[PDB]
Amino acid sequence: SQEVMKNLSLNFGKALDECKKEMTLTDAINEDFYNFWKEGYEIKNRETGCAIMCLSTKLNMLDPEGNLHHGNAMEFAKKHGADETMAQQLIDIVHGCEKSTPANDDKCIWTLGVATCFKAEIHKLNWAPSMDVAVGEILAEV
Repeated sequence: SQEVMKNLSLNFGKALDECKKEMTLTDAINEDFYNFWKEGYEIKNRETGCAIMCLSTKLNMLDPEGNLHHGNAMEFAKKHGADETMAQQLIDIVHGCEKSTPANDDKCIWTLGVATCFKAEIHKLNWAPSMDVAVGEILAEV
């Protein structure tokens, strides 16, 4: 897919600003979501996983424990007509990252390992080459 995955961001970072209201977050997570890039750098920012998990909560992407929900996540991918295999990989990547990612005292940090491992898998999968503008907007790049 690749495009469908960017494109499906109808509300995906629209609602960042609601979570940024609700949790009084700062506005640099707007960079953190905007194409992870790098090769293997877990960004130092931590409030990002809080915003991520807030979105995943509102989007019913997770079970009420915090494991991801395969079919509920799949329904988000089906919206534009993703690839069946890409949609299933982006689920299995969770099942892989969580298998490595131990535990943490803070569910934002718990998420962030998995959250970064997701963008890592997409990178080594050769599904994020040089396209840029994946989640975000262009509002005087400076």
